[PDB]
Amino acid sequence: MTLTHPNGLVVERPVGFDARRSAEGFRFDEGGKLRNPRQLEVQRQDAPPPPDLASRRLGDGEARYKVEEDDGGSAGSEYRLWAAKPAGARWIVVSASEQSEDGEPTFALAWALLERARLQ
Amino acid sequence: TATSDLIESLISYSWDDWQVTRQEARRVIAAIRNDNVPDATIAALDKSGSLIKLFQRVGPPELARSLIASIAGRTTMQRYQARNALIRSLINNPLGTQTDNWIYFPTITFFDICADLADAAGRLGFAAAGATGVASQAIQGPFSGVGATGVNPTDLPSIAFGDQLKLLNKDPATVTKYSNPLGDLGAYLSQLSPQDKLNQAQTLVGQPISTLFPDAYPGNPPSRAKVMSAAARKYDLTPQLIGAIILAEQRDQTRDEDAKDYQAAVSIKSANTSIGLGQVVVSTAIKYELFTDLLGQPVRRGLSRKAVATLLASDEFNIFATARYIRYVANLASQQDLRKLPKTRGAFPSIDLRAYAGNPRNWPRDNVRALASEYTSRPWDDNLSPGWPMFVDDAYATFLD
Ligand SMILES: [Ca+2]
Ligand SMILES: [Cl-]
Ligand SMILES: [Zn+2]
Ligand SMILES: [Zn+2]
Ligand SMILES: [Zn+2]
Ligand SMILES: [Zn+2]
Repeated sequence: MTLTHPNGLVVERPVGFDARRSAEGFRFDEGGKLRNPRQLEVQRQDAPPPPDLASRRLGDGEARYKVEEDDGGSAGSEYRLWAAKPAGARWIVVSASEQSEDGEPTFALAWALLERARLQ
Repeated sequence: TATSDLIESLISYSWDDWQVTRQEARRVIAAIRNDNVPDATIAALDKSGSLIKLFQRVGPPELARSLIASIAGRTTMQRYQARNALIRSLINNPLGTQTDNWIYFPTITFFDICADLADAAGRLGFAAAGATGVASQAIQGPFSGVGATGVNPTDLPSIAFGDQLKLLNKDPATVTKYSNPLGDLGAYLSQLSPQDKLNQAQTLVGQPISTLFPDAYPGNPPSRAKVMSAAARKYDLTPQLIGAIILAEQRDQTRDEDAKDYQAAVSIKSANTSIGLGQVVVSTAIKYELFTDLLGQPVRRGLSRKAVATLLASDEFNIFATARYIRYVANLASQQDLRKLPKTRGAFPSIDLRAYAGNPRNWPRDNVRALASEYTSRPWDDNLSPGWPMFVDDAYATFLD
């Protein structure tokens, strides 16, 4: 269940998600044909994160992130996480989207993906 | 009039007798409702100087609501005389109708809602309609929300304390329990035969609206079918389209979700939940003025946010908002450039954007599929719901028969 990009990014595919390689990492789409599926993306990135983002300790280190909210539909507002952690002199970036009517999602799967990701 | 005479004595005080009784109050309301000349009656009560007294003396809020909704409903030329007398009665006696389910409506707003609603029902063609279907008795699982049961979300008990804490604690499992009941949409449809589906449709559409303003109607509240037909005519849709959208929402709805939906919205948090039959988002109803065709501008723009969430729990307001929103999504689509929506074009090859401007009778089925996606999610951002199109399309096929 491990995935390795030629650029060195290695990550764990989330259970029940279809995977696809992108230019700098991987895109994941929830399985089946859901009303409101989660989508995740993970990438090796050279450019540092923008300044003045929120932070949280993630596992052993920290991560910078922002959650953006937009009008959605009957399933709730659209939410999108953008998060980055330092990996060497570079960064690993995860974004993730989901609708919720109950406020901001936990984005648990997204954080787990970023947490275990490395540039080996 | 015969009626003004009866009411005057019903509400009169005598020496050592300064209390209108519940029974008298009920006879007044019944007399108002049975009146063939309601404007004349109000004119007569106002001439007597009895109109203010009428509002002052029908005391318990539940009876005050019936009184006020009935008078607001049936009057035309004398509407503003009754309105002025009510306002007078409310000086240093303010509580009025603003209790229980109606706590987010000032009394004069309650009057104005009923007047506007009654006028719209008359003008748009939904003032009356006998039931053609019967509510489900389900209390849990898919299709156990107000669409199936007729049980108003504002009438549901407070979520139980233990669950309230788990929800607040962002407990994943409890959140799911009060959230959409369905995961695998196709698996759910496979549980139902064609007749089962048609039966859900008849239950949904054939029962009376669950309304917060029953006395604003001349007799019994109309069936939802009658209201959907009126909304469809207003927004150049079809009732089959409106019904399909709502049946799909209501399949993916439970009684527990209704309780969370409404209670979160009027809690300290003022959550931006999706509410009622069409699962209309509170901020969306405000932003696109979704009550425009049932409520005049002054009444609409004065509603608090919690008052809007409450109206979305009233079936007729929800049906109209849903239809007005559907027509918005369609109009918006007709303004788009298909070349700029390649994912949408990919998923729905026969989509015809210009046709969205016209009646659904003339849309390709792919238009319905695409609008379904763009009803449950943000519309026309080229991000699609994988499951909703077929789910709504199935409901549509049933209604189309
Ligand atoms: Ca729902
Ligand atoms: Cl009259
Ligand atoms: Zn590279
Ligand atoms: Zn008496
Ligand atoms: Zn909900
Ligand atoms: Zn969309």
